[PDB]
Amino acid sequence: EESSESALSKATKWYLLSEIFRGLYITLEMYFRAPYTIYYPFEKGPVSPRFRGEH
Amino acid sequence: MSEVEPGWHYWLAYGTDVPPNQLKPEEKSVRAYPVKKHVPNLTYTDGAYVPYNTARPKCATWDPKVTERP
Ligand SMILES: CCCCCCCCCCCC(=O)OC[C@H](COP(=O)(O)OCC[N+](C)(C)C)OC(=O)CCCCCCCCCCC
Ligand SMILES: CCCCCCCCCCCC(=O)OC[C@H](COP(=O)(O)OCC[N+](C)(C)C)OC(=O)CCCCCCCCCCC
Repeated sequence: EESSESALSKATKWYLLSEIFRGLYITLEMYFRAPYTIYYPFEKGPVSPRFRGEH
Repeated sequence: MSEVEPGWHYWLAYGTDVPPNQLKPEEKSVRAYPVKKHVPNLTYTDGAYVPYNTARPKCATWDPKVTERP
């Protein structure tokens, strides 16, 4: 009896999957963003003078 | 990837902003030995590195000699 949202309002979100479509929309946003992939071995990741490799 | 010369391997990996062809004369390495063409990794070939011991055996056997008794 102390809910802030009405039963119809809570049912509309529940039946129409309000947060599911919100999650789908965020995932679609990344589809139109630049990826992070680099093309090894044609490109190399960052290195520092302190890096330890072959002796 | 091993075909990249060690001079340009560091530049490709964003280790510096000065390419080896733009190096100052004092920043270059001084070699008293001659320089040959770059050799990549030689695995899966007949030129693969073969390890071996660089030290001689720690004991030497006696060279036998015969002396006749009087
Ligand atoms: C038209 C057919 C395609 C879309 C069908 C589904 C749409 C959502 C249905 C339920 C909405 C609802 O329940 O709305 C309510 C909710 C949340 O609002 P609240 O919490 O009440 O906000 C608080 C009160 N305010 C309003 C004053 C601030 O809204 C949503 O999360 C909307 C989702 C929008 C992003 C996804 C839209 C595109 C989906 C991907 C492409 C197919
Ligand atoms: C009259 C209009 C009819 C509408 C027809 C559609 C109804 C859909 C189902 C609504 C009920 C519901 O999703 O329920 C959620 C159920 C059961 O949840 P529960 O255990 O009851 O807890 C919730 C109830 N609370 C809050 C009172 C405790 O589980 C799920 O999370 C199911 C997730 C399915 C996700 C599939 C989405 C795939 C993508 C679709 C978009 C392209």
